[PDB]
Amino acid sequence: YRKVRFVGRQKEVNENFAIDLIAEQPVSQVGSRVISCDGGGGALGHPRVYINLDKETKTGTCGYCGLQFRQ
Amino acid sequence: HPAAHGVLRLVMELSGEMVRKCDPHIGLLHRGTEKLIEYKTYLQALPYFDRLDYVSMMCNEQAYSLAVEKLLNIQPPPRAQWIRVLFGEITRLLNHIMAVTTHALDIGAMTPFFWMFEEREKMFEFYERVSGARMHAAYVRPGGVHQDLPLGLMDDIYEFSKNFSLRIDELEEMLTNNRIWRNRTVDIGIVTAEDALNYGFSGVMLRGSGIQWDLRKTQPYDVYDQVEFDVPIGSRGDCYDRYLCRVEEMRQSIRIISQCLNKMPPGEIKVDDAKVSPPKRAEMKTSMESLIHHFKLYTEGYQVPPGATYTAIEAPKGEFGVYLVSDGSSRPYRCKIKAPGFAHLAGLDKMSKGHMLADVVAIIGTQDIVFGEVDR
Amino acid sequence: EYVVAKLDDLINWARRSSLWPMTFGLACCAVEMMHMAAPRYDMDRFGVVFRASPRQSDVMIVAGTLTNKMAPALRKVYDQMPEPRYVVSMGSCANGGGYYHYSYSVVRGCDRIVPVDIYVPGCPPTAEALLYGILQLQKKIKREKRLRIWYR
Amino acid sequence: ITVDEKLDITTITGVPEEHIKTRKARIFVPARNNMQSGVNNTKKWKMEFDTRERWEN
Amino acid sequence: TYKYVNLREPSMDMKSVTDRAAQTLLWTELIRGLGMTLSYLFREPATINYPFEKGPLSPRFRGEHALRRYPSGEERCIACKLCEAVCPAQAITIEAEPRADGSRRTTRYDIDMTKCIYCGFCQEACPVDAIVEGPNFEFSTETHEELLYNKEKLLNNGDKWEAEIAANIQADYLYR
Amino acid sequence: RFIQWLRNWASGRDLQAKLQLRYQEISKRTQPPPKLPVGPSHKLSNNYYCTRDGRREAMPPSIVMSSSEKKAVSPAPPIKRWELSQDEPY
Amino acid sequence: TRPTVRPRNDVAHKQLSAFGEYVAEILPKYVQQVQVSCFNELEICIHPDGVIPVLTFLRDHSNAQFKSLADLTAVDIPTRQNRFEIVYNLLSLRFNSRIRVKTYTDELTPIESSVPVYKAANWYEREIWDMFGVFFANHPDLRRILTDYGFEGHPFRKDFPLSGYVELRYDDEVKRVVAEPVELAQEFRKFDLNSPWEAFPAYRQPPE
Amino acid sequence: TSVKPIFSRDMNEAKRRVRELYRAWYREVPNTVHLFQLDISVKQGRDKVREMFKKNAHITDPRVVDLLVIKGKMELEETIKVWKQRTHVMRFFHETEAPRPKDFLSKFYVGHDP
Amino acid sequence: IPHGKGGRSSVSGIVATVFGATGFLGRYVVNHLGRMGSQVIVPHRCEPYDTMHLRPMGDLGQIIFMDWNGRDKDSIRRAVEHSSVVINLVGREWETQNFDFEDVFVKIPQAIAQVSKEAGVEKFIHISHLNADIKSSSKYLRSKAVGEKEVRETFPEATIIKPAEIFGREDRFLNYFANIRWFGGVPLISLGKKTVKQPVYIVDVTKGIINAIKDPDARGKTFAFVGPSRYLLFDLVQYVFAVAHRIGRLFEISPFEPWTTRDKVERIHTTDKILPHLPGLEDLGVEATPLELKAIEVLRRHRTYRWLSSEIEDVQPAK
Amino acid sequence: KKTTGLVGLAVCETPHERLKILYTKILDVLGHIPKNAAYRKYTEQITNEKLSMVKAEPDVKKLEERLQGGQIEEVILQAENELSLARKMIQWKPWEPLVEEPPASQWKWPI
Amino acid sequence: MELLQVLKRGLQQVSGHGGLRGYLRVLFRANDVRVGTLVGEDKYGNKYYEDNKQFFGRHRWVIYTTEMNGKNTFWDVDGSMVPPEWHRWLHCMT
Ligand SMILES: NC(=O)c1ccc[n+]([C@@H]2O[C@H](COP(=O)([O-])OP(=O)(O)OC[C@H]3O[C@@H](n4cnc5c(N)ncnc54)[C@H](OP(=O)(O)O)[C@@H]3O)[C@@H](O)[C@H]2O)c1
Ligand code: SF4
Ligand code: SF4
Ligand code: SF4
Ligand SMILES: [Zn+2]
Repeated sequence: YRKVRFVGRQKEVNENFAIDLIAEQPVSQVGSRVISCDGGGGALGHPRVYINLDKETKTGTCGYCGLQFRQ
Repeated sequence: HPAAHGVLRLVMELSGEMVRKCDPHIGLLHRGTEKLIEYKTYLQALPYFDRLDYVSMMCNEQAYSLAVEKLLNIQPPPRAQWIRVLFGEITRLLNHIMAVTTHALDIGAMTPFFWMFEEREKMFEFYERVSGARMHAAYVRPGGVHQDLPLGLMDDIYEFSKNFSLRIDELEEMLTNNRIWRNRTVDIGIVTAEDALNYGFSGVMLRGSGIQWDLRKTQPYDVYDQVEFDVPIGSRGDCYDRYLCRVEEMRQSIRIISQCLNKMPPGEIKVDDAKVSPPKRAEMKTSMESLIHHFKLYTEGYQVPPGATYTAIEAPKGEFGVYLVSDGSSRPYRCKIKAPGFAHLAGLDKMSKGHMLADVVAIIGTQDIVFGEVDR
Repeated sequence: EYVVAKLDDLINWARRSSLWPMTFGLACCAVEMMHMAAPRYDMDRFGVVFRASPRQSDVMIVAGTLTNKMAPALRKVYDQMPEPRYVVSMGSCANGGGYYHYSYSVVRGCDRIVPVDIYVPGCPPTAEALLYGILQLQKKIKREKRLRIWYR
Repeated sequence: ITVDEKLDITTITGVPEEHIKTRKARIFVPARNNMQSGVNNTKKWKMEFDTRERWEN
Repeated sequence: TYKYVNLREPSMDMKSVTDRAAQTLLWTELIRGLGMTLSYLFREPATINYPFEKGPLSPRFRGEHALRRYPSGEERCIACKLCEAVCPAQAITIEAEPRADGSRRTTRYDIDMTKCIYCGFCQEACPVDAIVEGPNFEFSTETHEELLYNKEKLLNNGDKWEAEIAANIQADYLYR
Repeated sequence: RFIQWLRNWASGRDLQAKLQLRYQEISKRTQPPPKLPVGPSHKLSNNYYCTRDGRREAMPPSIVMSSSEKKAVSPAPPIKRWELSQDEPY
Repeated sequence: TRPTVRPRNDVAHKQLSAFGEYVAEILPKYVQQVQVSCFNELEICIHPDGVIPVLTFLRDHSNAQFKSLADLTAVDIPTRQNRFEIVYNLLSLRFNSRIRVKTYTDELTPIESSVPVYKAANWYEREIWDMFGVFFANHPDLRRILTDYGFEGHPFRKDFPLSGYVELRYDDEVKRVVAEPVELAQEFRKFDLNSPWEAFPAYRQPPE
Repeated sequence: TSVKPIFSRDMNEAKRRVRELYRAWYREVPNTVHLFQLDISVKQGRDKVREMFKKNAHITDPRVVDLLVIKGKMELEETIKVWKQRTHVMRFFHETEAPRPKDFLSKFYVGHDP
Repeated sequence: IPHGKGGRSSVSGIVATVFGATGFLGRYVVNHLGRMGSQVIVPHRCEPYDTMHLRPMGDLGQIIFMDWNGRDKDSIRRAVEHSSVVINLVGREWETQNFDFEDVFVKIPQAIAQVSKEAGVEKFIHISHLNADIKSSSKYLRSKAVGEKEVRETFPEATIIKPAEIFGREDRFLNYFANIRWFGGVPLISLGKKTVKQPVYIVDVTKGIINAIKDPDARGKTFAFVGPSRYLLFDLVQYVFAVAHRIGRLFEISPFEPWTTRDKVERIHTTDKILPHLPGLEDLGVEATPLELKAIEVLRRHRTYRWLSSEIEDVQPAK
Repeated sequence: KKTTGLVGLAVCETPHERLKILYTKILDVLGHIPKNAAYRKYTEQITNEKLSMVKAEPDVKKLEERLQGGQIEEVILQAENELSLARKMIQWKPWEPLVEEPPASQWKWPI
Repeated sequence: MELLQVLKRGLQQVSGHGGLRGYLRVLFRANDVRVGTLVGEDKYGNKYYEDNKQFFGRHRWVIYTTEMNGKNTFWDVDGSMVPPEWHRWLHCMT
């Protein structure tokens, strides 16, 4: 019903996905209590937030950072 | 066409060869302006003042920011005032290039149009290096200038503005002692009486005919008292001696630029107290108190106290006034604009009677009518 | 054949060798077109001479902003243009109306009046993305009138 | 002078089209978005109209 | 203060009238005036030869849109809903959803390229530094059905270059 | 050359302020990384809000309105005239 | 108080206090409220019968010339029991001072036009007729400026919703360019930005 | 009612004024049918005018009737002259717009309570 | 399914597919479908520029263009896959110098009565004419009757339409007259015996379709369109000269688009007022338009102002 | 002089006795306004301080100072039209007390 | 005597740059006929010449060659073919 708008138009769509490209990161380890992640370099990227890494042990990708972060 | 590119339909019951009755029609570009600012905030509705003229870019937003600082009880900081003059007296070398060229293209001279716009493109370069963009720059804010101008622009304004007095020495030999253009413009459209003040005119088509007065040294704006210059007057009351203000003001604007490069104090740019200016990008990214005034200054606007106001600056063809009733919350109440074209063009019907039809196209160019500003 | 389809390597080259634009300078995108006729990015003598009369023009260029009180005066002027006519709209107000898309007195788009070929976006497009606009219009002329009378 | 006193109910017509008899208005006092606790949102009687269809483009 | 222009009488003597009657009759003006000031054609013309040469610009220029992403990809957007609240023209149209991993992202992201009035108010409202007015005026499509942008155009249009954009922002983040 | 002094017999003579800046004396770039200070009461222990108060100023003070040998005072002293600006006033 | 706060002066705050003291003293037939604006400006409330004379008193005099009409405007206000608000504005060219004339009105009650006193307000009065519907009496030429030939809403008032009723289009069904009912392709979202806590204590309304 | 009128006083100068301008419009129907080169029958243009004046007959008040006069007085400037380019006149004749149902059962198939 | 007002920018459920749609009959249909708003997939043969005046009818994404030769199968099997209705009006006048003209009304309405029928369409519609009779006339008028007969085999319920003769705005039927500023006005053939036919107005035929396109229950029930009031005379040709007061072709001229010294002089005077038991227009309501109201408009020659119209006809007899 | 500054006026002709006629031309009219108005109480005061400086002292230039009109032909026109105000001032009555107070809540701005 | 005083420079400039074939091959696209001073390196065969610092605006001229990604021989140059790195260079942005 809807798919007629790209008959002979090649339907240009995204190729790589970051739906899960998190997982190829070597999730960082520290051996501490709280760590900063202004991830992506200073004065760029998301603001600095302090995460508690004490479960048994992960952080939660800061809410912003996306990258899997842990101890 | 070839009369403002595609606007201004006017009727002329011409009396044989003379006109003796002329009554134009505006409203072909109305767009619904003043209805639509009621549904925006203060910072968000700023780029509809930039589009209210065409060619004045920093001269508008100079009379919006100054009409909101009054309501806030905030002055701009000292470096923020010597930036506004270096731009507010560089758009007076753009509104006067157009009024002395497109006037002389309707008459029929070809080259000084081309001879000046080839030179003019050295000066739309300067907007792009400072704000980011080509003509309509959202740069001035109600707390001073947005951001700092790059390393440069003082070895590049200085190379430019030391070599502009030769380019204005060409139009003197094209036009002034020319005979045919003097014959096309002497003693034409002589409205000089105190009906040329009962009509409520602003500047030139005033002071070029008699009355010496302008709002730059009878009222202040800024740190603008600290410059020295003289205000050119006209002798008789016709178009050729309100032409000669526009040639002479361009020489006097070079003096106010060369006096402005020497005086800029280093310092801040934004108003400091952060309920009006946003903070730095390297400041809203470490501390906590900076997001709450970066975030909430972008969901809702400021909070400005109630009470009306009015102001006026010297736009390079007249005034530019705002009657900005603010209720007391983030979205303003009525915002009535005063611009020329109401005075400057209601007084054409007096001005045109007795002369030919080919005198009428000679009249209109000297008022420097820019449409969308008849949207007042 | 090879005889007939060769002939549209001249007529479809003659039609793209000299366009004669009418323009409707209405609002701020008038001035940023006049800098293209200014000799920096000089519009003329790269093929395309400037402004003419409505009886003689090929390819009109809408700019500015179309209100209600200009909507019949556009369509009347579009009629007088000849058969191989083309319409280019520059400006971000002849594309769906800039802002003033929500205010009462604007024809919301200027495609609702005429059929327009090449859309050029940008509050004022920089006379740099307009030569790239018309050099898209010349690349559009790859059509033929041969293999129409010679097929059917 | 010519002040011509009388009494007749002021009702105006002509300006809208057909939405006089189709739509009933509604006057209400707004009441405190409860996720916060500031009471400046009250203190003004407003009016607001009916809601109709919203399809999908 | 003052200045008086065109306020001067003629001399009106025997000498200088012949100086003026040589002007009107034998044209000491109008040839010395503009038979010489015009030609003066002998300067070099200044024409940008456009398909090959291009003109100067500046590293804060405004143009086509983009969405950056981090080192190894994260789609830098976080759908915080500010780039849509200060578009003056109401172009942006965001509809988020809690994505399955737990971090929130967009689903639909729509920028008209016709209502876009080209402020630079999206570029500066963003906390996480994602949506950037990218420096390429390459445009001029042929259908109004096309200039509406989706999410998965902008990323493609934002990863056709990031060597272009990240050379610009590193030069210019020090002011703002 | 012969095309050089022909431009000097016509329309004055400049040869230094040419129209195109395409030749030398044109600025190339700028080197340094810019650093911008933050001055006006950004610091601590004296510089402080409730002394900084850029808003919260009172309503317009009304004068006597409804519900003495006054010398007919003007709104302001009248405008004194101007000079004639000795650069070249004629 | 500090830098970045506007310095006032008591000079103009005393002179413009003292000047317009006797504009209520010498015409107490019309002037019914005068108040001084805190930014050194004057407002003077005038009953609508005194539309011509208090201008005419100002228009020529030795002590208050006010010979330039800068701005005539008009504001509409629901909940006032008299809707509109006509605001005149003048300029003392001899004296460098401003004064505003705020005359209230209603729809059906006409206003005697200020055409003969100032010939600047010829076009400032044909306009207000189109945008609100105020009928200025005995106008020498009343017409239709800044609107189309089909609007019947007087759109700058609060009862005309932002987009119109008459969204226009073309069709080839004959040749014409014809109207239609209004048909938007987007909602025009209405945000809510009015936040609580009553941040301004000075302008505070009486409690009730 | 303490407010001065516009033109009339009470119910008699008003209801002779409205009968005055009807004789203008009745005369100035068959002029515009050739002054704009529009091809309809001339009796259509007279039917629309006698339709239009009966619309407003529910008024029990002066100076409201006088307000409608000013609108009716104004249109004879544009219509008797040539200021509307053939298109602003033809909007009174809704030729393009589809017919509305105006009966209950036909609304119920199409449309959520108009 | 529908939504909201049907003025513009609505959904209205239907997804048509209108073949042809460039000529006088096919274009004026699509105008009324670019109002109520629907995916009117219009394919065109070989005309990029000649279809440009069709685009400000579909709002934004309503219409869509495809190219197709007609004889090949899948070029017409690619657009018919997503559809609700599909109407046909393809065809022309005289035989071309490349095509064969015989099966073009037989195989080609069958080439889109192919897997198009199978794929799941409904309300397939063809056209007819009030004079197409298998008796020995004509080369065009019969061999349209082949298309009435040989294509009826497939799709046993269609509502094939049989409109009358049309007068309109940009047509060829009436415009074949008054273009005869020439060395003489020769009628056919110096006789007024059977003139005239029923000139139905083109707005009614394009209003019959759009009332049938969701009728419902109009399948197989073929229809015949009533004409004006009432028959007409030879006075028509005198009436045409009464008020008149006496695409994609080529680059310079197309040397053969003629007035056809062939059957065309008698392709219109064979009248055959057919069966009045056909339902056929008023029950496909509601439309009944005369000639003498819409006759001023399309007739247009060098007077351009002064008409002074009083010319009329009685009925004529056999009314 | 031949230029009167402001174009539209003319040097024609006599100062110092064109003025003193027009002050006392109004003073006869100024006595007629029924004296409880403050209008006479100020307007009598501004003309007497004027004419006591005017009559009768050279030069033409010295009259421009101490009576702050513009140039001398325009100083005529400040007083020329105050006459035209004065005879209108009898017609309506500003000195009478106030009429038709507005309905007690109109000039209260923050709603 | 400037007819040979400055044509001597142009004689090696016009003639001896690519012989007889290499001169008119660039003449048939525009009047861009001056051989530039320096060369670029990138990328395909399109040596983006950079002039002798004796111009501004026309001192960074590029050349296109043939069929980037499905184009014609030489008679279709649209200007958007450039790699997204020379945008930092061709526009004089750094
Ligand atoms: N009901 C009536 O009264 C009546 C009267 C006369 C004729 N007709 C016939 O009913 C239909 C009305 O069409 P019309 O009035 O609009 O005139 P028309 O000129 O025939 O338009 C019909 C379209 O069919 C196209 N066409 C011709 N041959 C084609 C082919 N092999 N393949 C694809 N398209 C072809 C034509 O040119 P393109 O290929 O360039 O598109 C034309 O655009 C036609 O079939 C016509 O022959 C009916
Ligand atoms: S929105 Fe664009 S086209 Fe419209 S006036 Fe502004 S710059 Fe010009
Ligand atoms: S770029 Fe910033 S403002 Fe825009 S959606 Fe992402 S987080 Fe929100
Ligand atoms: S440039 Fe401005 S208007 Fe355009 S999308 Fe960004 S914020 Fe919105
Ligand atoms: Zn992080």
